[PDB]
Amino acid sequence: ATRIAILGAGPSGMAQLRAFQSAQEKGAEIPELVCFEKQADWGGQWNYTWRTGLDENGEPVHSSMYRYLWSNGPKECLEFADYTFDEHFGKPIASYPPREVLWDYIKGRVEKAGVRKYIRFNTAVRHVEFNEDSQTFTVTVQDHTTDTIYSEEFDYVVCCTGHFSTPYVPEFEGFEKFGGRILHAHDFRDALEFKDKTVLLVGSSSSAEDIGSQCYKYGAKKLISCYRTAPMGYKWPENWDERPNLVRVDTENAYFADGSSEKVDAIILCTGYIHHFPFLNDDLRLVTNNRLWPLNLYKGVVWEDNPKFFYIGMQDQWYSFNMFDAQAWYARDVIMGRLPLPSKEEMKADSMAWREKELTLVTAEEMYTYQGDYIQNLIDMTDYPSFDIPATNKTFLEWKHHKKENIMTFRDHSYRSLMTGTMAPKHHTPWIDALDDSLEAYLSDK
Amino acid sequence: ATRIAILGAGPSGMAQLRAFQSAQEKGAEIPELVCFEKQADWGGQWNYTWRTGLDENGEPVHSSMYRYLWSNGPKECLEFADYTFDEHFGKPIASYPPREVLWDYIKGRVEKAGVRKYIRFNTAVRHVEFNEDSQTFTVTVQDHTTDTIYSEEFDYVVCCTGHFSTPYVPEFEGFEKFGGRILHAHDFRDALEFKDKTVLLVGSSSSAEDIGSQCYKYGAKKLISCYRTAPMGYKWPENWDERPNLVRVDTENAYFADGSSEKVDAIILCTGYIHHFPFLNDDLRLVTNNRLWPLNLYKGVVWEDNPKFFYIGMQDQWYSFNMFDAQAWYARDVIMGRLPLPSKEEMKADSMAWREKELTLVTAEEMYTYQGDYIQNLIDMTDYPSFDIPATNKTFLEWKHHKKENIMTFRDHSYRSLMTGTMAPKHHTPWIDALDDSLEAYLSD
Ligand SMILES: Cc1cc2nc3c(=O)[nH]c(=O)nc-3n(C[C@H](O)[C@H](O)[C@H](O)COP(=O)(O)OP(=O)(O)OC[C@H]3O[C@@H](n4cnc5c(N)ncnc54)[C@H](O)[C@@H]3O)c2cc1C
Ligand SMILES: Cc1cc2nc3c(=O)[nH]c(=O)nc-3n(C[C@H](O)[C@H](O)[C@H](O)COP(=O)(O)OP(=O)(O)OC[C@H]3O[C@@H](n4cnc5c(N)ncnc54)[C@H](O)[C@@H]3O)c2cc1C
Ligand SMILES: c1ccc2[nH]ccc2c1
Ligand SMILES: c1ccc2[nH]ccc2c1
Repeated sequence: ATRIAILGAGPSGMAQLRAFQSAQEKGAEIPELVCFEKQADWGGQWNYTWRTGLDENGEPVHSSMYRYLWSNGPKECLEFADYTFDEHFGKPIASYPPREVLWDYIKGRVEKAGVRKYIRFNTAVRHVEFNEDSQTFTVTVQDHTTDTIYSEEFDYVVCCTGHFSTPYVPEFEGFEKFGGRILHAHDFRDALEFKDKTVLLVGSSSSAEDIGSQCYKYGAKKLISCYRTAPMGYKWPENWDERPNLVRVDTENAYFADGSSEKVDAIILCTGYIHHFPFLNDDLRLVTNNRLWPLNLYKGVVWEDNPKFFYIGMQDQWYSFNMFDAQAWYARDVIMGRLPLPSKEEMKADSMAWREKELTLVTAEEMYTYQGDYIQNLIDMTDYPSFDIPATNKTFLEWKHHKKENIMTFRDHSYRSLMTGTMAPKHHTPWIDALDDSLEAYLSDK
Repeated sequence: ATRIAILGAGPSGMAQLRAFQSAQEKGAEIPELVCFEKQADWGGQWNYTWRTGLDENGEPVHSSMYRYLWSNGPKECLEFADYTFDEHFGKPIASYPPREVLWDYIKGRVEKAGVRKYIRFNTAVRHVEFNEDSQTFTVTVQDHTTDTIYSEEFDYVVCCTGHFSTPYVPEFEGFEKFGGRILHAHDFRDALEFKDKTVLLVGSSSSAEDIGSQCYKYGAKKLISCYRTAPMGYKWPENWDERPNLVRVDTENAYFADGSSEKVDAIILCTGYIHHFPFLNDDLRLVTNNRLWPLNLYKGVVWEDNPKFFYIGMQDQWYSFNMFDAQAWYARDVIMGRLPLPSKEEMKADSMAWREKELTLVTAEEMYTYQGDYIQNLIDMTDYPSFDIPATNKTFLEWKHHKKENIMTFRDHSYRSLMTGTMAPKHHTPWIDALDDSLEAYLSD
């Protein structure tokens, strides 16, 4: 024999391969593995590129990640269950490591497992089609090294292409006339471009705060945040304004709902992403807004309309890397026959339950607990090692309390590994002054 | 019973529709037409949007066009033989009109034609595939208005998706560490953004020349061109430099081959585009660098491996809009069976002859005169109205002399139309001071 196509080699696609290898390393017969990645290296979001818009082959630039990015939450909340920070580094480090430091930690585990062989890099997925007679999928790809398009036959397909890469970009009145830059969070790369400039941040996602925060750090003159969705109510610095939603812009001025206006040099639209799958027709294609429980996914992973097709990591992400492992392990066992699937209507009833519960959620605390609960459910069914989920939630809660205390100093705080119990030290340099992005400057004493 | 798929509603797609409508107006029965267009409106490149990268539906932003873009060549060189400037504006207008004015003009023709009803907008072509058993093409699209993906069958397909939209974006050493803006020409929109800024223009194409001019016109402090090809031999302003090829950048500075160094605010890569067709497999896919004569295109339009698949406007462009018409009218008459196709073996040899001629071309005048000759060959076969192609060539030569004279005032020149003989009036404002982009400003006094 059986062949499995794996779509993308970010954390999810890496988790999937790692799952099969781990089973194989325990003495199990695994199917043939082929993983298509469109970039030249693995990492998905984590593989930083200066590029924006379209890449060197004309494929949409995937990564939304920017210079000076640090761990969004505590590292202790993403720590792998089968690979620790103590293992990888040998020395206890601070709670929010920068992009390069985390990437290296993600690379350590995946290189150790030796799954790089299975990946065909620089190869973009064009189309995935199911053949009712064959009961197998056809996968058409464009290899950019030889500039040829070829297709192979597989028994199962696992889609790990993400859903934070194809921006939702709304239009406001008069954008046509605006004299400054307009970009989505997805295009944002470098805070230095906005040095001594006034930036308007539109929308209220997690990135809105952090992109805004990076701009403040690197010498922005003014930041203005506006959104219609419920105000977050933080402790913003002296030069950071919070306004009601945007109605209009003109050549150099932004207009808001209260009737007020201001001069702005650049507009950043932190307005989210869409679930986009150009390689799939409607029979296989997941359509959903970003949320904790999308429909048509049995156990959050199995495409109900075709059980031999799988999605990894398509849920909104409070948890990340631990969720993808739990999912990949489950999917793995489903492919292998270790876990039988229920009837279609039974899968749907199960899904309906998960949704009915998702609709009840109001607080931040209910939401991670719910995702915690989901991951727990997946882990109970496989040989994947369990981990302290309630304590991981508690750490999440503590991190959200620090954000509300002070939005500029939350990255200086420290947390305890739930893998080892070792308390992370305080970093040598406070966040606001730690201008050097690098791993080398992170792993040392200056 | 015969059904045609037209991919794209830029000038080419507009031309293709118009060519069929023109046959119908004459009395002929025409096949069923369906046009797919991923944008919300027609005009292709000429449809301006503030957006860059990906569009509202997450499709790649197609238009490479920027604010304050005016016609690159004489409008007389791009006039429709069947729909003149005199007929559309009802009056004489200058020779180098702003994008909006030209866009209003190309929409004019198709509005009059009434061909809008064949187009399905906000629809992106996903895949085109030919069926051996059926001898038909299966065309799969994504309708972004309905969020549905569907397919329909067509007997012929005409690809008009363009080839100046998917960027060739080379990387340079230090790009990852450079503290300023790096964009491709494809993303350039507003030259005001670069006011009082030092801008590096990398590469040598026709937009390099213009993009730099817009940045100069709108108040850049300094501009640097760097390229690998032969000297352009243009007289640039005092704040405009020429350097050899870029080698590396650091955080603030750019470095060149000769050992020179310069502080730059923004790097705009005017490095070109690739023929990119994600919706086709290798059986149908056109593979080629940007040139006047690509292979596997009989009469430059008929795809030699599958004669029922056509390509419009896929050559490099000296002539533009009336070349598309000529291709479109030819491709129309082939579809309707007015023009029979020779052996696959005989098609190859005709294409290799045009190709061997292509390789002997050195001068600019040899390059457009080649293309003039190619159009002449096309229009001789169809009822597309004859027009003075040698006199068009002479207008290109004039334009070229005007560029060589002063690169910053060539747009102030005037030309006789080769359709109506109308002498284009000198514009109310010289280009360098004509800061207002709009049609309304361009048409007033
Ligand atoms: C701005 C930002 C900041 C973030 N910060 C954090 C953080 O601090 N901590 C945390 O835990 N998580 C963070 N995340 C969440 C992030 O989604 C996960 O960390 C993780 O990257 C998700 O992995 P994934 O494999 O599911 O998708 P992705 O990381 O997006 O990777 C998907 C992969 O699929 C590939 N692909 C897509 N389309 C194709 C195609 N057609 N053909 C071939 N390959 C394709 C891509 O190249 C990519 O490698 C952040 C996300 C964003 C957008
Ligand atoms: C920056 C720039 C400036 C230029 N200036 C001039 C000038 O001054 N004078 C001149 O004569 N020429 C100019 N050109 C040349 C230009 O190629 C022509 O003017 C003309 O626009 C080409 O027409 P076209 O229809 O063949 O391609 P396009 O104008 O690019 O039209 C292609 C159409 O196909 C659509 N499309 C693409 N893919 C899909 C898909 N997947 N599904 C559905 N629809 C799709 C696009 O949305 C678009 O509408 C310029 C080109 C550029 C890039
Ligand atoms: C979207 C944007 C930023 C993010 N950080 C962590 C998850 C995530 C999702
Ligand atoms: C690419 C860029 C600019 C251009 N002007 C005329 C043709 C053309 C092609």
